[PDB]
Amino acid sequence: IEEGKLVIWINGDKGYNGLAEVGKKFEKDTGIKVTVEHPDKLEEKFPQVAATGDGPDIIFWAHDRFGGYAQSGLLAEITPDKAFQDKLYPFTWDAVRYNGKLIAYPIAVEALSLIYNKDLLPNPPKTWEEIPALDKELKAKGKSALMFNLQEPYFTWPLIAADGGYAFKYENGKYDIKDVGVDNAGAKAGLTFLVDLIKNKHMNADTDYSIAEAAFNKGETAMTINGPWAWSNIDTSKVNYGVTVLPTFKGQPSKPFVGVLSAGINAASPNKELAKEFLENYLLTDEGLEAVNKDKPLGAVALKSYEEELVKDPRIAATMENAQKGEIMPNIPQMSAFWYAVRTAVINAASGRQTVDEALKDAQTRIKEALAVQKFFLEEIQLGEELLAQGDYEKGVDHLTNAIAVCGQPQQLLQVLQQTLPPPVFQMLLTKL
Amino acid sequence: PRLSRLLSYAGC
Ligand SMILES: OC[C@H]1O[C@H](O[C@H]2[C@H](O)[C@@H](O)[C@@H](O)O[C@@H]2CO)[C@H](O)[C@@H](O)[C@@H]1O
Ligand SMILES: CC(=O)NCC(=O)O
Repeated sequence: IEEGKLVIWINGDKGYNGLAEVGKKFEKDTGIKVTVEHPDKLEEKFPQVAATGDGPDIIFWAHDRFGGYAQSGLLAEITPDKAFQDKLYPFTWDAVRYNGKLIAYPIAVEALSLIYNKDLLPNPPKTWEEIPALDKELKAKGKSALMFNLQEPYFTWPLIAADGGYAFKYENGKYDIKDVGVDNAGAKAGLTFLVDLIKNKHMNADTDYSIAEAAFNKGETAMTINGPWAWSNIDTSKVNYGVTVLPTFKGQPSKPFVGVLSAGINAASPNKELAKEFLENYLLTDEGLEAVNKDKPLGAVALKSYEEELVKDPRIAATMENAQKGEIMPNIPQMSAFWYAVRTAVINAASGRQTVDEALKDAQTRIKEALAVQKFFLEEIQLGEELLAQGDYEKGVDHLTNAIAVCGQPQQLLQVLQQTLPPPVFQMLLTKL
Repeated sequence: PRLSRLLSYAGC
């Protein structure tokens, strides 16, 4: 990473040009060029590159990814004093606190809403159960009721959670990672409803973000499900839209997972002070947030002074009504496993590769299996290393062999062990493999 | 951090 410049990654659905405007203000005032990039799959690319000391100085994503980044040592602990922390809502700081340390700056609170075309649909449905018949009526006029991104489970989650699906059970401030709610009766009921819509040709399994956005913005579908960022392109399209509460399912509110868009500093950045100056003094100001927001709306921002303005917008009132019916995501490392497993279940059930029951059963099994193996691997390395530091060689090596046994490609692990273990002990270990 | 970087969803 280059000293004396800032490189920023943010997702391509957000106001990256507006963020670049903040970057030009920063460059005007300071030495310092700010390059804003929006790589594809940045939330996967970041841990790959930052593990080698490469990547952006600053990473923007929802807070759910950040505990895993911090666990891997990829993020700098951030350094705001009390006066600065008091400028943002306390719950936003909670979202970026991990093992007692703040690991990112909160920017804005994101929740999905139902977005509808008021000319096609002056009174939108209050329930999921109403959607099939509405679709049939719209299909007779060459329209459809609903299109949204089925390829990312973020957009189907509110329906899965409605009647009781959950990721990891909340226990008095902590998440219980042994208590997974992906294959429960409520999760199965909501996904079954979505998959029946598809079976009966009221929705297409292949619909993705850009298909749905184009359909809505061209006046072809009466409804979509999307976040605040999407409102700019609908403005440009001139569709007469409303933003409202998500439909209920079996009388229960849909429960979106709420994201706090957050900015982390790469642990390998040589520009940590410049990143702090940019984030605290340029971005997290009314003017900085306004520049980004004008490009693509942020949602409900973390910065009190600017949020006090935005709450007057009826679209933000709707976003907050949906947020309050949902739950703030965990930031724990296990979120990555959850999302990969549920993504697979949704796609497989929607496509007919699996039944809903089998898809979610398998997702639950995959999450719990991944977490059990990780737990065992880490515990056995620790225990083996601890026993070696005490001179019980035989028992120490036996535990290290158990960890290696549950690692399919142990070359990197063996390189790490070769750096810490005395050579005679590493040699002993090699003979057990 | 060093041991956590050896793991992914896909495996080790
Ligand atoms: O679909 C799983 C996915 O959900 C969330 O990603 C959201 C993100 O929070 C939004 O800001 C916006 O970009 O849309 C994304 C969905 O495509 C989680 O934040 C993410 O970790 C997860 O993989
Ligand atoms: C070294 C340590 O404290 N924990 C293990 C890890 O970081 O991955």
